[PDB]
Amino acid sequence: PEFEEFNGKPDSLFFTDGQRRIDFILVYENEKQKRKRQAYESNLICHGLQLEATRSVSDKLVFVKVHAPWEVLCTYAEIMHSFFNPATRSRIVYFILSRINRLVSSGIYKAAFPLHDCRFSERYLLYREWAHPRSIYKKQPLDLIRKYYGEKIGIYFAWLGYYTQMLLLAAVVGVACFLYGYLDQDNCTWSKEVCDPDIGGQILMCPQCDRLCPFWRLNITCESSKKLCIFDSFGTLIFAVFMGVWVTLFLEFWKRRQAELEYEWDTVELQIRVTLCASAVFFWILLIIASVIGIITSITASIISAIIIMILNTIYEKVAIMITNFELPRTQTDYENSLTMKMFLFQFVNYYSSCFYIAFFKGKFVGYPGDPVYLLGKYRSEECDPGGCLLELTTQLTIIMGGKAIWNNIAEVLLPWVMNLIGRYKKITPRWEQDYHLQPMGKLGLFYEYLEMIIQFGFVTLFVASFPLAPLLALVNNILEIRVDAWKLTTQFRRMVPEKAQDIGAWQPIMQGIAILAVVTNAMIIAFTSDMIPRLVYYWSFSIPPYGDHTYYTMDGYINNTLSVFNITDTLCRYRDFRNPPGHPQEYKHNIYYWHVIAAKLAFIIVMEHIIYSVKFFISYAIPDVSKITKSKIKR
Amino acid sequence: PEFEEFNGKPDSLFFTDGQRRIDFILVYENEKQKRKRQAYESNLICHGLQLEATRSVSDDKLVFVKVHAPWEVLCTYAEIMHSFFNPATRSRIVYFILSRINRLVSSGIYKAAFPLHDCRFSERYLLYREWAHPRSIYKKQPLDLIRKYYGEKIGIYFAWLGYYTQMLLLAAVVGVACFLYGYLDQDNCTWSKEVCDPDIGGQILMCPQCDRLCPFWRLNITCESSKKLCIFDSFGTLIFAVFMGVWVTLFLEFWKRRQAELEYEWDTVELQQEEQARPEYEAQCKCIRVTLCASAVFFWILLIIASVIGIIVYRLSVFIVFSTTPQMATSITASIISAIIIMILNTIYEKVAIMITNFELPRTQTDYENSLTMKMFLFQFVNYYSSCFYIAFFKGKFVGYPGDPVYLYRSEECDPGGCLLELTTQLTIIMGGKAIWNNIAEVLLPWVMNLIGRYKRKITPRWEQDYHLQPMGKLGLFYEYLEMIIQFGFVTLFVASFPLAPLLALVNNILEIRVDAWKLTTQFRRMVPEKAQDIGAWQPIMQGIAILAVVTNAMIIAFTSDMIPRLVYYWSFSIPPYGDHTYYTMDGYINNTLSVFNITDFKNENPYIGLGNYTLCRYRDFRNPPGHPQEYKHNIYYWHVIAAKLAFIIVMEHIIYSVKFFISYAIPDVSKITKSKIKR
Ligand SMILES: [Ca+2]
Ligand SMILES: [Ca+2]
Ligand SMILES: [Ca+2]
Ligand SMILES: [Ca+2]
Ligand SMILES: [Ca+2]
Ligand SMILES: [Ca+2]
Repeated sequence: PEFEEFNGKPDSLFFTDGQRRIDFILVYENEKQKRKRQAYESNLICHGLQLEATRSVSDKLVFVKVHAPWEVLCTYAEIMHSFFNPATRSRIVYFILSRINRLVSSGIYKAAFPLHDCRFSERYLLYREWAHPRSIYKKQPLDLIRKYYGEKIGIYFAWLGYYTQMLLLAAVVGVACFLYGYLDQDNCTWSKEVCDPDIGGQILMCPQCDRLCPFWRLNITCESSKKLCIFDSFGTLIFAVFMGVWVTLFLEFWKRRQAELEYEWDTVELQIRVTLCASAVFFWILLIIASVIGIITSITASIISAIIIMILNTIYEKVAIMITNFELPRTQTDYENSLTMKMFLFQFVNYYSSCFYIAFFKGKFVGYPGDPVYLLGKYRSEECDPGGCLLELTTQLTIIMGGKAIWNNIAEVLLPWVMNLIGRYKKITPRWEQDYHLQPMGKLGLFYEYLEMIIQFGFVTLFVASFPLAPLLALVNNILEIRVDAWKLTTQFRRMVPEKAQDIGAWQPIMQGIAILAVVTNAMIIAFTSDMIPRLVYYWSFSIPPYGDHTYYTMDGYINNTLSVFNITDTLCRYRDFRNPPGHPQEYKHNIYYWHVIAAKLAFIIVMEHIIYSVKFFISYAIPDVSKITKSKIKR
Repeated sequence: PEFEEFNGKPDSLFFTDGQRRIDFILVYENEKQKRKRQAYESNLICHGLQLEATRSVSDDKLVFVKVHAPWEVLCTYAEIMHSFFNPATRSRIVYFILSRINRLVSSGIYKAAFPLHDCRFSERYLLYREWAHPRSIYKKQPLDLIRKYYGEKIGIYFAWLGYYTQMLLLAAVVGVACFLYGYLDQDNCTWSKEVCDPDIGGQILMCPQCDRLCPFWRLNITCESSKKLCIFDSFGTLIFAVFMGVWVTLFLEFWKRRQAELEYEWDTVELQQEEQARPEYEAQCKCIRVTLCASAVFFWILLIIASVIGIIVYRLSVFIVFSTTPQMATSITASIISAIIIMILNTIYEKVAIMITNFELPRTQTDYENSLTMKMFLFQFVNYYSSCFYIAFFKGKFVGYPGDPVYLYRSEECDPGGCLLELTTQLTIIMGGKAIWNNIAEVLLPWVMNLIGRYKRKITPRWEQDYHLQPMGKLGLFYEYLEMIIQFGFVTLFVASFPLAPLLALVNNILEIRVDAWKLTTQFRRMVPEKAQDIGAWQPIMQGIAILAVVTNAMIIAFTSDMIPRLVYYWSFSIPPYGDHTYYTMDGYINNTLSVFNITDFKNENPYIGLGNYTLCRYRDFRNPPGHPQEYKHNIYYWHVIAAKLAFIIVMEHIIYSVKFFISYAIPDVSKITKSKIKR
């Protein structure tokens, strides 16, 4: 019932009078809608908040600024247990309005948001010094961003930076291991003997399809094998072990950082059907696993992958929102945890189903060219690429991390920017006005940034047994990522209602599960996917006299016998299996070597799982989750 | 001190005037110490406590000091720490006042201290009639009553032992079920019935185990053991091992549910004030000493390992004289000897560990408890499970073949059906001996000390009737917890051997809860109440045991239990390209697997020709038989088998770990009724 229009002040941090402060904005643009809106406004007035409705220069849309006086905000802060910064004021006013999401969900109320500082006073400082591209190198003023945006976004950015630093450590170690593998390429006997036309040229390997792809010569595989040997060497072993250790150190030191930030910022604040739903979600998960597996220069492929992942992500968001309400406990925290879990599961499938397929599905469920697996009209489950499943996984992971990360950040800046541009399309205006035209932060928007980084963490840790440059790629990605997120939140997206975050959130159990699954997955990649264990077993057994023709053990002769002599009966070929060349009473069957092979690597897998989990337990035991200095300031 | 003696009323917890009750007892019996003691007496006078000092009739030097607190003092100290004041509350308040006594008692000026009993064996009389008694062995425990009498930690220990007993009930029932399945299928054990078949079992010519004076013992001598061996490694045992993983999972979650229930019920969660330093720690006001202390532990760890190696040497030395089946008696005697040596070394390490932890400096008593827990649990783990891990995972594993056999010297071999029979014998011996002898000792030792104290030397008062009993000590139920954790390790870590492991163990627990209870009311004194919401460091330990158990169990089934070789035969070698049977069956297993050995031994001796006149003997290994281009050597079979076992380990580990994760995640650590009561 109050209206006053004034756009004369461009940098109006206050109302028309200037005494009050902007603590929120609600936009108002049938008769029963008007009655309900008036009832809510009267309730708001009775709570004590001071409201002011104004008409924009460009009419029909009316902005309703609000300002909770000092007494009411002080009382509500006491409920949670100029003096207060605008972040806390916005959070308090939003909590008051909550007892507003239901209103804005329907068409009765359009939108509401806290007001920013100014254009590009604190946003100017944290834009030029922190958010502007001119200041990429310098670290973020964590206290300043905590002051402005909030504790939840602050914890997100602090976690992002810490994860970047730990990525830098793992990345320098990965670069060391990568160069150790790369320099030792001329001494790689297998690569050279494959490259030899006398050996490599004569030997032949089996076709992937049924008379579609013909027989090919090892020359292409000889050329591709050098990169495989670069990514298939004991440097990969040492880096996988180091990554098993580094995940533990990462998690533990982040526990320490969480504790220290909890002390510094007082983040700790307080205020049958299930079985059927689980069965349905498992069915959907396997369905989309099948979808992605069936789905499966560099810039175009990366863009295509990004678009596919985007549309699939939209589908997952739709289906998860549809299915969550059936088991909704009418609890926002429980609902958001369930949505986090379901969206993460859909994304986990969408991203890592192809990777798991490359690792442990190509060449595994394919029988010998005599009677392979035939399921339906679709036939002959495709064999692994002759270059190497490790090579394919490294290619796919590099594509995903690098290209999809740069494209995701380009989208993260442009899409809000272009939406803001087309909104402004629809002269001087107050700096509190344009924040309406630019898009509001979506529901659980920061959940998406957290999910993106959790997906990157999964790519880096889960599949690090392939190539050690994944931490480096994710390091540069994080360096860009933190600043693009800062820029979009500073400029494109209006101010988000500050939250309180004791930790990052539901992604912590996700990260722990990813750590355990990453240990087991790295072990099974090294053994099952990479042929290093059969390489070593051939070396050590079939190179010493009892099984080999060499006086001292040497890997020579491995190539002449890794090809299982073949006669085509549904000249010689070999698929992904150590089989029995003719001369045995049974041929095309699990060979003497093959049991050596599986026993060796899965015994290596047992050893590695046990030692890595032992080291993780020892680290969690030895390394406290609370720092010494944190205890010293706690006892103060 | 108002020192005056009057035995008078034989059973009266009140003063000479009788107006006020009594909570505690301090016994004592020079000038500087006499000056110092009366100073603290004046300190308690300023603290308001009331103490009655009596010059006991039996010894004129002995003086008892009965301790009580006035109601105002009780109220203000109840304010300090978070018939109205129950005797347990009075005891806790009194000792908190005394602590705010450790140094004076340690210094020897005050001889001892304890909390009073009601009467002879009236809370104590009721607690001895319907509880703490062999006749009442089949009645539920008055847990709230023993909480009001003894204290919080005592209550939680007895609750934990009862809950362990309950869970072992179902564990033992399922174990008996699988054991019955194996016993029933014993009639159709093709390999064992083949062993006891003179046509095939009588033609088994197994190679000698030792070089000197050991014949080629045929399978006939072990036929009867084979009868009870097919039961030990049968698919029912495997199913029970999986169920044991499940029950291990179910155990601790419901325990912590019950523990939170008791936290709400007894209001265990109270003011955890800063702990007082131990008197010995403050007497002398460290990293090198700690590292030196750790070195002492690991040196003795090798010592018991060396004692275990002596058992290995003993079996090697004593089999020949037994031979002149002998190996069964040898194993039984060796297991008895190992149990005796474990019991002997247990007390030795108890004393030396108390001394060692005295040597190092814990800043608080709970730090002492944690360090002692770690050292004691480590040593007792090594003690009890060293022989068991040896039999399960070392004995017979690395013997090679008759040509160039392994030397150290000449490590032990094992029977065709594995050493799960010997491990079963060792486990049964250890656990049954633990029950019978350990519990008899648990009763007698405090009773024996009571008897010898009485012989030192009729109307006697409560304080005289109770001081002439062994004080419990500041540790207390540490050792019964350790005993039950050792039993848990035996039951779960080793359950792949015999499913009846809980059953007899169940027996123990029942008997256990009474014998201990007996000594806590009859033989020993009453122990001072302590506050302890949880059983403490033992709970993480069990978790580790749980995490260990799965692995161990899988390994025992894969490595120790020979079931995997038989499944490998039954699904891969009955085929005509590998055997002769048209379909899948287990017959021919023994004739097929254990390859022969023609007598061509390496000269690195050759006692085979000296000790017999046989041509080809059959060893229990899959290596190459004669006619092979590289004979007496590994073949396809052994690596097939080892891949089967390791893959079984991986499958069982991952499946069982997944199931444990699912159960812990699905079943919350807080009960719905518990949360409802908390909300109300
Ligand atoms: Ca990105
Ligand atoms: Ca982002
Ligand atoms: Ca820690
Ligand atoms: Ca006992
Ligand atoms: Ca006992
Ligand atoms: Ca649980």
